[PDB]
Amino acid sequence: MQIFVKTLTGKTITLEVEPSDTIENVKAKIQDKEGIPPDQQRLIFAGKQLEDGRTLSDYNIQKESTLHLVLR
Amino acid sequence: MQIFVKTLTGKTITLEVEPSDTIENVKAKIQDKEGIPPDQQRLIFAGCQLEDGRTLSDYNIQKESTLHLVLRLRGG
Amino acid sequence: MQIFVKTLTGKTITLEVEPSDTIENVKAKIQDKEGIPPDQQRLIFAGKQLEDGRTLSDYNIQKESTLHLVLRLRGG
Amino acid sequence: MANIAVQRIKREFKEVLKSENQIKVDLVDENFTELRGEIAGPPDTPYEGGRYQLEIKIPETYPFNPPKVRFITKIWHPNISSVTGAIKLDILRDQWAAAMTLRTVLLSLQALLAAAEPDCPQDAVVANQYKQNPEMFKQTARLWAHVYAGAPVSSPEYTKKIENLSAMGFDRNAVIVALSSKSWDVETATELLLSN
Amino acid sequence: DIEQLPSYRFNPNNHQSEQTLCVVCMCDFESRQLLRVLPCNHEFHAKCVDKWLKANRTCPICRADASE
Ligand SMILES: *C1=CC(=O)N(CCN2C(=O)C=C(*)C2=O)C1=O
Ligand SMILES: [Zn+2]
Ligand SMILES: [Zn+2]
Repeated sequence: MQIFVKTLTGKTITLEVEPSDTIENVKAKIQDKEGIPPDQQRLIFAGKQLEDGRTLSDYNIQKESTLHLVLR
Repeated sequence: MQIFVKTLTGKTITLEVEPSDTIENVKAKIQDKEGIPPDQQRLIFAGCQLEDGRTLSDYNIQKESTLHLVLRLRGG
Repeated sequence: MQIFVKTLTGKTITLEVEPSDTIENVKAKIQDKEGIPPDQQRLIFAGKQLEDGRTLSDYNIQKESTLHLVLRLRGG
Repeated sequence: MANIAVQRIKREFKEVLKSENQIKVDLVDENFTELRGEIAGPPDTPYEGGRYQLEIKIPETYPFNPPKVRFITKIWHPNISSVTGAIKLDILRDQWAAAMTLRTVLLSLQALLAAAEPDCPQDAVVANQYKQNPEMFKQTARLWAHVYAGAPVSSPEYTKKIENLSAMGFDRNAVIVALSSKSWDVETATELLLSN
Repeated sequence: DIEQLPSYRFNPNNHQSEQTLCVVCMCDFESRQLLRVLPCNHEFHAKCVDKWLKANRTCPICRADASE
């Protein structure tokens, strides 16, 4: 449904997107909102680094989950 | 007031709360005592999985009640 | 007898009835002009919701009053 | 498609300028994200004569997801938290629909004040009292309406109990909370107030 | 969730349709805009009601199902 994405800074960012959305989607989709190159961007959820080939449904990122960004 | 939070292993946690405390506030106190992200906590009482926005008084949870704490997929 | 109902397109429509008409009547006439089933129709007038079996005479709906339409709702 | 929340809210405001005082929405500041609503207690209910303030927040996906609405004014009702004002109402959750407006939302609240659903409560204590002691619930709601919502009158036997308990040195709102939740039994209210 | 629902570009002179307004955005239907008709006969800007139907299976006016 909608899900949250916590910065490196501390600001927690809201995104409404579809489970079909590939991880590559979300790197660039996040970059459009307020972000820098997705190639630098790194996404973590439930202890796992999120591979930019897989998609949100593959990691079962449900409604109102929270993703965390770190940098490579 | 005191309530108790029991896990499936058997450990009971004691919290100091007010009836006015939201469930989210309560999960926060469980974190301060056990380190568990609220993300991962599910609190059960009297047939209901408790919702973050409701308070203990909203569920009529009185002093010395015991809540069940069930955890989540931490692995993913 | 012509009365108004502000509908779920935000707009007001004009209904030809009489005070003798049940709310069920008024609700049925509203599905004519707007496509919302009586089931989903709920008529509120001046903070009072209108039950089917009563009449605009019962509720004292006269002249060119406005009823307000909302989708059915349920406290949970 | 762009987030039409501010535009859709602005459009709702231009629409509400054409009508006839049951409900109103107001801006809280320069931020269309954050509004202030007011409803009147519906007639023939214990809220009658009360004016209830609403904290309305408009998510950016509006109208694709519901506004977040809460009672600022305290109220005694099974489907509203007597503590926080959080509303449990299906059109604010699973049953939102985009054609709805803030107008129809507040009218729906007014309708809810007159149509409690105690078997699926937001506030179990109010719901229990609503089912077990309908008379006591009606008086408790009217007293909350009087004390907190400007309603005309409330029952003297209940406000005498509030006065005796406050004279002991307890805050009125705490006294009122205690008596209401203990079904106006002074003995057990006093024990709750004394407890730490 | 991909529907063959009827879609037609709005024409203010060939207006055989009851509705003049899209209740999702609350703007009028305007010429050359693609509208979408749900099985309950309610019409909207396709861009609007398609967004709603991505996340909901229901008509945003009358709540009728939009799939069966
Ligand atoms: C306790 C918590 C809960 O959710 N339920 C069942 C669900 N329910 C509704 O949605 C309305 C009434 C009701 O009981 C419990 O029993
Ligand atoms: Zn539209
Ligand atoms: Zn419809």
